[PDB]
Amino acid sequence: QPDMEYSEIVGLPQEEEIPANRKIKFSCAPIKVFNTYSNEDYDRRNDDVDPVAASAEYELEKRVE
Amino acid sequence: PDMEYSEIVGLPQEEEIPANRKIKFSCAPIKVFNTYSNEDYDRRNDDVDPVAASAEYELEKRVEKLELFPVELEKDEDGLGISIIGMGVGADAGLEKLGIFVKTVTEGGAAQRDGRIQVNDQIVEVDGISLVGVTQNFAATVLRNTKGNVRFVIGRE
Amino acid sequence: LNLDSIIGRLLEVQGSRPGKNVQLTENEIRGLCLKSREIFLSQPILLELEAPLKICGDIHGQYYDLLRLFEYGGFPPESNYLFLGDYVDRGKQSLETICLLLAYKIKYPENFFLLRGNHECASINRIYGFYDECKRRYNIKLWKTFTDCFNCLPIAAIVDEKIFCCHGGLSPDLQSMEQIRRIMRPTDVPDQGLLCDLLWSDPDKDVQGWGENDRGVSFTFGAEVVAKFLHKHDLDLICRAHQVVEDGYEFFAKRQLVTLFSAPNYCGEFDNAGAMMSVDETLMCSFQILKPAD
Amino acid sequence: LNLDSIIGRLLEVQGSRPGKNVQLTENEIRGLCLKSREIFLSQPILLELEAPLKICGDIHGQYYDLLRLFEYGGFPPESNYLFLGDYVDRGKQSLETICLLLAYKIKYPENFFLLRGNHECASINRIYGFYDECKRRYNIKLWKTFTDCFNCLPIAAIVDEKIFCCHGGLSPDLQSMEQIRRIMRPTDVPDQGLLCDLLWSDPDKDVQGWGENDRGVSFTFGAEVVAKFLHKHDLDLICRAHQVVEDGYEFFAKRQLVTLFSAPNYCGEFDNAGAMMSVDETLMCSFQILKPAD
Ligand SMILES: [Mn+2]
Ligand SMILES: [Mn+2]
Ligand SMILES: [Mn+2]
Ligand SMILES: [Mn+2]
Repeated sequence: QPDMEYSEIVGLPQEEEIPANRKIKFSCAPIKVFNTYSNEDYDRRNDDVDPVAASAEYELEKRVE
Repeated sequence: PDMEYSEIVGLPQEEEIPANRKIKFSCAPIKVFNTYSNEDYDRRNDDVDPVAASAEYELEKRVEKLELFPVELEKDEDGLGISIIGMGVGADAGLEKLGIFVKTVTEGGAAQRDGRIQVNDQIVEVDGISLVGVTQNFAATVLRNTKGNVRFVIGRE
Repeated sequence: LNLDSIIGRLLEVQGSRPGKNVQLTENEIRGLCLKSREIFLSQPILLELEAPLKICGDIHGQYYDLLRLFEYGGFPPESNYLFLGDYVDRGKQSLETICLLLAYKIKYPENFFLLRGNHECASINRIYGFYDECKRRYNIKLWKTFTDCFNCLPIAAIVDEKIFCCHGGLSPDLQSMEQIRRIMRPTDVPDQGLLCDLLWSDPDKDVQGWGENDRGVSFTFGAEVVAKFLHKHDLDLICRAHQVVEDGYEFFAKRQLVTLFSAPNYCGEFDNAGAMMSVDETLMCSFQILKPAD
Repeated sequence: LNLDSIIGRLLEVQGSRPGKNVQLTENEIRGLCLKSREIFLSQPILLELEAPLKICGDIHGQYYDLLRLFEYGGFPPESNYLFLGDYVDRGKQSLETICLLLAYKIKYPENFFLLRGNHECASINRIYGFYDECKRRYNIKLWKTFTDCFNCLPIAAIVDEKIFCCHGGLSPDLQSMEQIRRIMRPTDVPDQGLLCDLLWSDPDKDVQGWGENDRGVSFTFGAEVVAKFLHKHDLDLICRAHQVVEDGYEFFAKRQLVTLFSAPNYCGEFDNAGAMMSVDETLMCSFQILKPAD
């Protein structure tokens, strides 16, 4: 069910002005793009996070300690 | 679900059914359903240890008669400034299931400076780990591994 | 409370390799203990039940064997159930076992019944595995929540005024059903006396009246004790559990007493079937057997 | 601590409908926190790592997206990993996410690395979801155990003396790498100063040197700050995370800084890909993208 068949897209362009003593390099090879879950297959929303209600609770825990 | 059953000889005919008995027993064949073989479902349990459980239990009962209080100590370069001993129940208490007690409180140390922990206090919990019915080495290893602001539950009569 | 979701997750392992755990949240388990306790307290300590009914003995945390029992007996609420205690200890899945049972008690409180066994007692389940399983899988505080719940379980049931059911058996001290009704809950099980005997005693063919019990607790009783008890109380049958029997059921004193045991190949140390007794509307009793495959 | 069993159960939901929970025991999770804290403290606070390595940004409790990263990047120990923080909060499965990551950290301590994000901080993960997950699914004492652990996470990494990695970014107070090395753990993250900035600052195209940060914490830094820092420390690249970027990676100050983000369609509110950067043994950097399907 993981989709191992990535598609390839155009890679990073060749840099015109590479810094003099740079050791690292950046690949110009095609970039692999793997498919992952759509929002329909994986609902990533979370309605449960309430930072305002949590802060009030927290303030009372700090006054207790 | 598996629903196939075999049948075996049912209950025999009763020769003397008590006079005013209301219930009846069927003579029809007994249905025999299958569950897992021991190969498929290992029903054994090797972790049941009633002698170890009993010594732990006795120590837990003692702890419940204590006044329990939280202490928080900031651990520094000089540790917590306590030393501990393990004590169990009775002459033949092992090394295995002990209560953990404060032997010394180091002068100038964290425990001393905090004021709350005293010699002979029981350490009941450290960072949410129970020290009731443990080895003195389990206890020493836990306390040595503690860092920063260390949470205790302490027991005293 | 989230009951139907809890039941779904408990039943999800049907078809899995036996031994696979269902790990509910601590808050979910606490919720089961709290609601079931309320229910036990709102019902009599001596239940008065009507047929049709299916009666099961010891399970001892053999969760996948419990699942088979419901599969062949019919899952609640298609059949009414009375269990005779000893849900926990010895087996490796006491938690799944007791949670499913409590879930069904909460869902179907008038059609599903649980009696207290000698292992539904802190001094016993501390030692024989249920505390260890709580400590390893949850915490000791959850074990104490279970104790509170167990301390409120009913002690006996009478089915259609004719079948007297309890975990262990009779007491030399039991003269009136009112002695059971007057026991206040929550209660611990004492080391001796009526409540102890009900959860601990055994029939014995070689004792005449009352004898000593090789368990070091309570007593054994003979066929004549059984005959007099039934006669006195205008009853037909004692149904109890508490002893491993080879075919899952075994009669005593002719057909006057029956022992039920519902944990097949008990703790992997015995070769025995489990059984349930069905009592229909007309009070016709039959046995259905659960036999491990070879 | 049964690591392989813990990892198995966390991995068993591969091929399940995303959103399905793995409920480990409280003790297994506490053991993950204690064991991993020991390892974190035995390793430097500023890690010195050698390629090959795959570097990942924020996950924020998007567990099935984490599984996809490993499935496409290679499960440890097949690939070496460095994560840049923000494992918890916002998502619904922060617990599974952090447990799997801690498990791998314990299992492969020299091939698997985790940095501290701004959400690995009690004052933050109190309010953005993680506390609520712990309280709901476990208890509050477990949450405090996580804090003990998070307080010992390393802060930054340098790969082959050339790639500087941290969650947030640079600090106007950062002059020597010794200022990072000397930080003692466990520590909380302060409201201001070097340690705050490393976990909280952001690059900004529009700022010259150091600017105000819209977050109300820390600062923004511009391209010139990046160039100056790289020249001072003889470095080639800053690798950071902390900001959602459309393609999962995004360069800044030409290619002197890269932002990595590894949580696709971030908390269902953005359409972004996730990405990782692989560095091979020759110090060749490439990007692999995880893009949500239509
Ligand atoms: Mn039993
Ligand atoms: Mn029993
Ligand atoms: Mn983030
Ligand atoms: Mn962040």
